[PDB]
Amino acid sequence: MKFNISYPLTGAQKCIEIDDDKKCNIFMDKKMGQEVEGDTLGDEFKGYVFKIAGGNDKDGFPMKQGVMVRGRVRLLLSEGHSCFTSRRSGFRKRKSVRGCIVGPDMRVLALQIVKKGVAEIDGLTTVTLPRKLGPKRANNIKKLFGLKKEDDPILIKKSVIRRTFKTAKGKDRTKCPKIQRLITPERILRKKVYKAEKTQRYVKTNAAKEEYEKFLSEWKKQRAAKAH
Amino acid sequence: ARGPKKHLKRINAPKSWMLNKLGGIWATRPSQGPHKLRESLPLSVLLKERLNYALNGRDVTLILNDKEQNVFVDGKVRRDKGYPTGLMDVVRIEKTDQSFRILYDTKGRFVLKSLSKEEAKYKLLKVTAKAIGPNQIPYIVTHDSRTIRFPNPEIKIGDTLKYDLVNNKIENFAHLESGNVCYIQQGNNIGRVGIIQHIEKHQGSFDICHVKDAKGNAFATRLGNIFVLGQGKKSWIELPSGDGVRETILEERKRKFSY
Amino acid sequence: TIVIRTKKILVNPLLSRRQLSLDVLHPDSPTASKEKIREELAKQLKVDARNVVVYGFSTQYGGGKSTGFALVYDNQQYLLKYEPNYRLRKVKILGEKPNTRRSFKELKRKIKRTSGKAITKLLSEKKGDTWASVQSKKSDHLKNFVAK
RNA sequence: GCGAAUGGCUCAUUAAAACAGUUAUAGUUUAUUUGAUAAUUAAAGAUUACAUGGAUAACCGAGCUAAUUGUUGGGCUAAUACA
RNA sequence: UAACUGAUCGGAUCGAGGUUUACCUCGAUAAAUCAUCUAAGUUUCUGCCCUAUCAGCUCUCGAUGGUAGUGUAUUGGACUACCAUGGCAGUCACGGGUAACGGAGAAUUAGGGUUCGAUUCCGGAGAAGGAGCCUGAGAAACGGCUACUACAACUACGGUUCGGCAG
Ligand SMILES: [Mg+2]
Ligand SMILES: [Mg+2]
Ligand SMILES: [Mg+2]
Ligand SMILES: [Mg+2]
Ligand SMILES: [Mg+2]
Ligand SMILES: [Mg+2]
Ligand SMILES: [Mg+2]
Ligand SMILES: [Mg+2]
Ligand SMILES: [Mg+2]
Ligand SMILES: [Mg+2]
Ligand SMILES: [Mg+2]
Repeated sequence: MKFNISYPLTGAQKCIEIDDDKKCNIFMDKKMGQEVEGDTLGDEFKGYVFKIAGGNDKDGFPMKQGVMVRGRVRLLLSEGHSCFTSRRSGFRKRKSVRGCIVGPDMRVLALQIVKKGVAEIDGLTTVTLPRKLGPKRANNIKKLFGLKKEDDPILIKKSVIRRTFKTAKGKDRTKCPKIQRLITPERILRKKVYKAEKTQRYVKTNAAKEEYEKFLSEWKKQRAAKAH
Repeated sequence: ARGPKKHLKRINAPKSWMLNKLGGIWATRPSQGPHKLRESLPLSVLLKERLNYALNGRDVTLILNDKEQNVFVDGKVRRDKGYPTGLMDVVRIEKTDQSFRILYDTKGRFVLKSLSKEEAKYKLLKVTAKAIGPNQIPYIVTHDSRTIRFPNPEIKIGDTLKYDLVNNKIENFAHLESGNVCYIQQGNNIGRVGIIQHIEKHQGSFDICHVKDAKGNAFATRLGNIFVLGQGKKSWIELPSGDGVRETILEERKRKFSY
Repeated sequence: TIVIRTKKILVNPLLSRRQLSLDVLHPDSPTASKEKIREELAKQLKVDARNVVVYGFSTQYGGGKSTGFALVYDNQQYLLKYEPNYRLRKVKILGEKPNTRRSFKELKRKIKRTSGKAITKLLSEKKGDTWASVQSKKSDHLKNFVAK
């Protein structure tokens, strides 16, 4: 059996082989999204805790969660399902899926390290994956950068991350994100102008109403004075 | 039929456009707008066929997408190739300062009436509905799909307002009664112009009115196709030159070729 | 000699050109090459040669006449902005339109059948002559121009 | 987002059916168009308005199938997206 | 004027040109209501070829009408419950046939007729056969999905197909 092991902090991913029927007896008849002791697997796994996050059939079929059965079942997948992609708006498909329950028919299991024990596997500890794509939204910057709410927009401006890199051509370049949500003069102007539109609405209407009214009384004065 | 139709075939495009039978398969389907599809003269025809300012399709696009804002309808810019310029509209081309009014001649094809600057401010409007609106505000509605608020209360339904397009202020109006001047928007009597003799209301369905012209030939048409041209014998518009009098082909041939 | 009667003249500010119907009389000669008709027309109307586009000529049966059309743009700026691309090739300004369809449809094939990264890698290889490159050659030719 | 409901093809069904010309909708629906409206942002709760909140794709990384415009886990950040 | 719902709307969005920049002038777009365009659903009246080796037809769950409902975008036996016994027919009902889609039209034509219209335009219908859906403003879509009947393509046999020339 093959185990795709991912762990969240480092962003570690390695995948491992076990041919022992005895070693793999553990995951059998365990539903997905379950906690596993790493000890009963191997020695390098002493003290480890895994979450069974999914897996794949011999035939490639991924496990849907909540489908509770061991082996494949055919479903009608509407939009917003795992195992599925909508080609069109209303879209449904008969799809073959793998159940939640782990059998021997599974070539692959996806494992989430929850608690790592004393035992040290290389790619979990060794690696630190970098930070690419810093925060974009104004408030997200302020937060993740530790800035006050009362603070000036220019402090947000000055604290956005820079990216620096070397072009495959060998050139030297630097790229910056744009801040969305940012409070700029333009936003405030647009706001002022909209409120203007409103106030103009009821003003103009009022002035019309009164113009009509006075014209009216004049016109009825003439209309009744035409009668005698 | 699975919903809306987006195309128009040349054979089916109205005779009033005078398109070539052989010119293609399709013609331009008029856009949803102020005027109906059959009462539309679209912009693309206005430019390509009539003014010849556009020689082909690409050209029309050029004119209407050029940042320079070339064409105007009732004072407001239009960039839409299929915009339904309808009856009584004033279309103005900024580069030449040409100001035309959209009309039917006696033969029922579409014509551009050249207007001087004083004419081009004014446009004639015909009352469709009259109601009390929300907040108890009286309102009025027009053939070109205007909604006018606080109308002069004397204005009845099916009148003709003379509308200042600079001021968006109705100036003078006149209603449908014996003795006023009409133009006829739709009919076999399309394009003819005349003094209303009287009106008969049949009250189940369709009210018919009768007409005379300067020469004294009577007409009749349903009320819906009458458009009022002003008070008296005088029209508030410069008419394409027939003056609104139909000519017998005998009259036509005589005057034209001297028989 | 070539005589040119100039016939129907519409002044078109919208596209800022003059539109023209032409009548060429070549009583002893074959139909006139456009180079000559251009040059004679420019001689008449005093404008530049490359400011005038000449198109759609019909020699009649028996060969005394041809009827054609002409365009005269106010500045070659406009002319360079209005005439479509196949014409700028007739005037040698632009280039060849290379074979589009086959390529484009096989690209459509592969594109539909994969996702983003690979798709971009295919788009890098597209055989098109870009709108960018068009406006670039246009501008450059407008920069190599000399007024008469 | 929008479109994919047009277009193109065919005449198998179909004899008051469909269709045609005439009507009704005061018995209805209509995305895109044109014109006109809009003072109060229910209550509880919440309440920054110099402007609120949490996600995800592309991307990076690890996979499964003999097989497809199949998709599974993991690490990122936007929106006129979702609140 | 009562209340009721909160499942309606009441802009946390974008450009551009700038008077030198804290303020102007043009626009893009989202969306509610009412008109308006566009198109549709239903709908009034009248009009089809051959046949009596079709004279009665329709009504056990709707046939004609009446009531309350229900459902729908709306009207309606469209559907349900109760009630009444109607509705159509020699002025041809009902039922067969059509190598029948209907028109605009076409070939012939002294006049009157005869015979065609699958096929440019407008309607209608269908996407191998049936049914059923999703999503939309609009669909029973078919160059969308689900199933069956009958078939088409891969397969390492376990699976799969952006499988549907009346484009
Ligand atoms: Mg359009
Ligand atoms: Mg009525
Ligand atoms: Mg080209
Ligand atoms: Mg029958
Ligand atoms: Mg009927
Ligand atoms: Mg993730
Ligand atoms: Mg600025
Ligand atoms: Mg027939
Ligand atoms: Mg058809
Ligand atoms: Mg119909
Ligand atoms: Mg074929």
